[PDB]
Amino acid sequence: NDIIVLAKQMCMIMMEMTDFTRGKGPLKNTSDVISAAKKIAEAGSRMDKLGRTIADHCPDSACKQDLLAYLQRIALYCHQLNICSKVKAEVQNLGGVDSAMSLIQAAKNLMNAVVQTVKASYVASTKYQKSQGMASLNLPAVSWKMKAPEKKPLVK
Amino acid sequence: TTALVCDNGSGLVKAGFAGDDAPRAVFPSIVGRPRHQGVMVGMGQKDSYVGDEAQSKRGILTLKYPIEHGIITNWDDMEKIWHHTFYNELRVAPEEHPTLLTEAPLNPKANREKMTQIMFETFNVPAMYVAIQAVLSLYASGRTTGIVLDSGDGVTHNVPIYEGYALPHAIMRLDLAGRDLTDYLMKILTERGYSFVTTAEREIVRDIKEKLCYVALDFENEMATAASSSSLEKSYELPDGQVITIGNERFRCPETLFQPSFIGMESAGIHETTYNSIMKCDIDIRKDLYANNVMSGGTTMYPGIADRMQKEITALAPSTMKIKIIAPPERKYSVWIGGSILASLSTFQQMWITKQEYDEAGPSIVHRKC
Amino acid sequence: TTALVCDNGSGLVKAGFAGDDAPRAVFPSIVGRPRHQGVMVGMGQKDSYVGDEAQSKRGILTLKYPIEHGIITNWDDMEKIWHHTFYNELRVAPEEHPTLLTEAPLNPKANREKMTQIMFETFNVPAMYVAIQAVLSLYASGRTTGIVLDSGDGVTHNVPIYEGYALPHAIMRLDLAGRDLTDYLMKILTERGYSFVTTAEREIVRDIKEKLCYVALDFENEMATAASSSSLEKSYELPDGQVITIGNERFRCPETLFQPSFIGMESAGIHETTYNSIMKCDIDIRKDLYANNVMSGGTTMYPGIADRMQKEITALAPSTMKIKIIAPPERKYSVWIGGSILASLSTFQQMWITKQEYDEAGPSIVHRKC
Amino acid sequence: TTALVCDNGSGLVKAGFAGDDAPRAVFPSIVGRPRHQGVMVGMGQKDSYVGDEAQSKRGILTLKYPIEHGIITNWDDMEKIWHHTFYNELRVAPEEHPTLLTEAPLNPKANREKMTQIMFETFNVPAMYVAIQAVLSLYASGRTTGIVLDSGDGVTHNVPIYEGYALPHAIMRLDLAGRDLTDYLMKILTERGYSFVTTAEREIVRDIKEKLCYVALDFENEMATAASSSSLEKSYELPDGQVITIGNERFRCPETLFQPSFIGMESAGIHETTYNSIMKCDIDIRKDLYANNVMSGGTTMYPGIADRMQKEITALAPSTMKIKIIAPPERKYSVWIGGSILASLSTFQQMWITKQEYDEAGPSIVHRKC
Ligand SMILES: Nc1ncnc2c1ncn2[C@@H]1O[C@H](COP(=O)(O)OP(=O)(O)O)[C@@H](O)[C@H]1O
Ligand SMILES: Nc1ncnc2c1ncn2[C@@H]1O[C@H](COP(=O)(O)OP(=O)(O)O)[C@@H](O)[C@H]1O
Ligand SMILES: Nc1ncnc2c1ncn2[C@@H]1O[C@H](COP(=O)(O)OP(=O)(O)O)[C@@H](O)[C@H]1O
Ligand SMILES: [Mg+2]
Ligand SMILES: [Mg+2]
Ligand SMILES: [Mg+2]
Repeated sequence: NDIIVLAKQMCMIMMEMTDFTRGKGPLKNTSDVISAAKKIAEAGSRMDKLGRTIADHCPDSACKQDLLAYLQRIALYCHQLNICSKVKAEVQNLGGVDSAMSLIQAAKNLMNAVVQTVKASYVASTKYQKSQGMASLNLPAVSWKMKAPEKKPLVK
Repeated sequence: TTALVCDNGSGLVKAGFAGDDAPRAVFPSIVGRPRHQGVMVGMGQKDSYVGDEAQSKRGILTLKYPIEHGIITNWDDMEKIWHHTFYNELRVAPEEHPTLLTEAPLNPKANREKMTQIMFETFNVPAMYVAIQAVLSLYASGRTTGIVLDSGDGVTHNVPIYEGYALPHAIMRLDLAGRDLTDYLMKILTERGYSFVTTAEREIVRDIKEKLCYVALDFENEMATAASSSSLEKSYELPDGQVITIGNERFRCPETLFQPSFIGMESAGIHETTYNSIMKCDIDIRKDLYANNVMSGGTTMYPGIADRMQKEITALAPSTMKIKIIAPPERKYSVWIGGSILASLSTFQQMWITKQEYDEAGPSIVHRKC
Repeated sequence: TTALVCDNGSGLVKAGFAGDDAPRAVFPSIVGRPRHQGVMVGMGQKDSYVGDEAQSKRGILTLKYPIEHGIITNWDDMEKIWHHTFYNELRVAPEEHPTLLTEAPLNPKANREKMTQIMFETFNVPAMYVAIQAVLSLYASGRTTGIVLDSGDGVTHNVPIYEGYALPHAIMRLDLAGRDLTDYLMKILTERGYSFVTTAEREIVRDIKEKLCYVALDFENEMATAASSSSLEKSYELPDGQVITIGNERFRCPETLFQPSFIGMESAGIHETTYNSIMKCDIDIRKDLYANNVMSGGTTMYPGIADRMQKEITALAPSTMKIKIIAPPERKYSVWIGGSILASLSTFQQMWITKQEYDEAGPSIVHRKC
Repeated sequence: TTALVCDNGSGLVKAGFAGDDAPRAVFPSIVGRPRHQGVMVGMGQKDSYVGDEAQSKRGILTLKYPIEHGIITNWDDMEKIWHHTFYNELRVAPEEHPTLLTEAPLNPKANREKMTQIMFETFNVPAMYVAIQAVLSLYASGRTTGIVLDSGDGVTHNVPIYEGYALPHAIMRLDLAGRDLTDYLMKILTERGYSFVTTAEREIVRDIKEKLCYVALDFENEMATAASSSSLEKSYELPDGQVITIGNERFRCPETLFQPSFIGMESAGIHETTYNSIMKCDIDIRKDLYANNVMSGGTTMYPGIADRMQKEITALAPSTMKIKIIAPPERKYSVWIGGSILASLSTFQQMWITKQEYDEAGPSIVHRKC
């Protein structure tokens, strides 16, 4: 599944960003964070087309409404990261973990929106599989690696 | 090929697969809608949140319960709740699993009929069934005899069952449950200067009630103790760091179950209702009903409610009787556990309402099959 | 096909192209007119200077700000400012670029309406939009949750936003900003014998304030330190070579933000205003508002204002709270950066006010589109 | 030997003697303190002004209300208010007259307890009593059945009474009243360019609201009418001779009573609150509650509020019902008139809290005597 692998490699990037936040990870300082923000935004735009296609192959008054909501959130988060990274790049070039916090917060927001988009896409594809167009996408609820939900604790 | 079990309570949805021993989805049965001004582009496209989605964002939402008192009042929000349950929480396709649903007794027939219709026509379930929650509690308790008191967010009901036979004339329903206690606690928290008005603040007060409230074994000595000392006062930290202290609101709120007149109701307490239900049963089964007082539901989860329950019923019943209150530790999910016991039963598989039968006989099939 | 972003502040014009990461025109928002006798032929034909043109020649001009407190008061001088911005500074043709403009909240509606009319009828812009400067600051900070304190030459405003939803009842505007601090510094510079009266000398005092003033973490110990020693005294050289020295005017001038009573105002300091805005928000979003205190604008650029800001809000808020003040190094242009983020957004392109809509609905379209 | 009746509202003090038909002291419930520099010798010895004393000099004072929302927040300023009431306005000696005081329902118990203590220990009253303001309004209206909607500066409350019996579970309190409407009017007056920020200017805006505002019978057609024409615009002259004009702020400000979401509150309008209070009452008394909708308090004094009130409740209630809104011309003093009716009653004279009972049982006597 293209959606799953794209979102999950972005999750790898977003893990490396939190690891820099904890102060011990594969990124030395702000410049690595700026580069990571740029690539996570690019992968978010790719995710944006994947969501666009799954939405376009869906009936109107269907799960496509939530999916388009999450896609618009994705659009803004990727755009904020790209301009903010360019602003941080210019600031570094002229003159900062505090600076890294804005990019990391935007990345957290983007990753949360991407998780929401992933589950929305899965629901849209499963619910309307043998509707026409979705079959061409060939997303048969198995390419999605959906675990069974784990049982609740009876006593808390 | 595996049945689903959705316990639609007034407060929480308990959903899972038949055969399992615990629900896999337990989320609030609320739908939230934004009530403020969306000022960022794309951040206001989602117009409705369901379940934990709404409790997470409840600071900008208006939370609504589709079910009051066990009757579904909003059929478009409940429909959203069910869509969430099937697709986001359980992640199944409803048209392959038969679904077991639960309902309180003495409930409008249109409720059950419209549940049948929504299942069979919006979710295309192959079969479905609507079971009474107290019978399911007795299933989960491993008995076939006993009187079950089930208290939830919306309704408290007593159903006496003997050897698998219910006595429907002795069933008692009382529209006083967890949500009424939450409202009463919001009301009596104003005596200390704490004002919780919003629906989100109602969720905060529900949390306060679950964490701090308990049932006094003897109400008047507890009031005297709270007046004399400050030993019963406990603190609670609000979501923004303010700390509130409540002394006798802790046992005054649950006392409304034994003194419904606290909230202006004329009915009898749950002990009196239980006794009155036992005394509408045949004299030969009363001894076994006294000894099996199954308590289920989340409103029976107050510390000390079983002790007070037994003390009051012992006062009411004859002195030679055998009063035992059965309060399992997991009784917050007894209805779901019994529903999964029943839906997995081998002898139950001819008792589903198949979609063929629905197509023959309309939604009215559910009153004669169930 | 590329949008313009003009941030019309009371003090400075920040103009540039959407998508860029910095304005390309940042000049004073002043119009100067000669006040002396032109004695050479042809040297007095130009009757008005705009921007850096006027600061260069301010020794023979009377400088006027078209905007006081965020409201445009001179609509012929502001019109000159905009003509300068488009044609001399940016060197574009306005009728091909949509223009994004900014405005403070709780501002007269005629301001926004006349901005819409001037754009669409004098500059023929294909489309335009008026955005709130604090929402743009939150765009530039890379967040969708947080309370933004924005201080400019004319107005200090707080707008609490949570998950992209603004709480307009908790917006607080305070007409105390950089120009009031410049006036207060001119007033208290007279205690040392320095008299700056002319508008040009007001620009000199603004420079003194930007270079030498700072925010004391604790005002009373700083006053004691300045009284005891001369360690806090710094010198400044005037345009004609005189040197002035100021000791406690350095931290007394910015203290008017935390003690507005210094200039005779009854309002509360920016810390108290921020706290009061947080406490008009829903209790469930207060924790996230405490942790995201975005500060933008050039009056928040004093050395030590974020430390004092956090100390005061920490004193006001509960002790278990998560007070963080976010003061980016580039916060003097956060409104412009957020405006360029928004104007370049793909989802924003249906939110422009096109000239067709203006022709249908007059200038009143701007209250319902924006 | 004659009782006193002090109606401590959030906005005004209504004081007088029991048996009379009108208060003898009606002054603002404010305490003002100078905020400027006293430069003349002996002119700055008085450090605090109370009542009309403060409104007279409010141009150099900071006005503070000891009561917000019906809860006394400053107990040293309220103590000054009471000293003024007894000694300067009424000119009595408090230790010879029993004093009747009033309080809103669902109000903190410490408020009532500290009022009891202040009376009995600072003013040495021989006896005192605290009565609910809606019961007093029903006394003044000459009825023993009806639902009272009392709106003051701080709180709006609905108390349904039938045959002299209150239904305390159906009492609804709403912290939205005249001061919130004054604040909303200050907020929406900025759209026309009028900035009132100081506490004195808040008193000016309260005057504007009292003189010019009214309740639109149908809000949307009134907004359309105000947009189309200028027939609804009225002028007002400020204390220094400036004239302001307001067109739809006149009916937008009182609309916050029927659409509390205007000021960001989630609650229901006063019509919806009244209906919801009627429907928590027993079905057999609802018909008589519909026909007796007593409105008291000064926030119910808008032109057209009774017509809109009846239109909305008629829309909510069944069509065969008997909706009458009772709005006496003197309803701004219904609470005081009812308090003087009660305090003069012959059967009430054993219901005072004597100082002997206070000495036995502390301030806690007031919850069981009242
Ligand atoms: N530990 C607890 N103590 C007291 N009340 C509780 C506790 N846990 C849950 N509740 C109450 O139980 C109700 C939910 O119980 P549940 O049986 O799930 O209701 P329903 O059957 O309506 O879903 C809620 O109103 C909640 O206030
Ligand atoms: N380094 C600084 N320290 C203190 N104040 C400053 C500094 N730089 C600019 N200012 C003040 O900030 C104001 C301009 O800030 P800006 O955000 O551009 O205002 P506006 O939004 O009104 O254009 C000016 O009044 C100036 O006095
Ligand atoms: N004619 C009027 N129209 C509208 N509002 C009024 C009028 N007269 C008084 N008010 C409002 O009523 C409030 C005072 O009413 P009152 O019943 O005396 O309040 P309280 O009981 O709190 O003293 C004030 O806030 C004032 O704004
Ligand atoms: Mg239940
Ligand atoms: Mg600005
Ligand atoms: Mg009153």
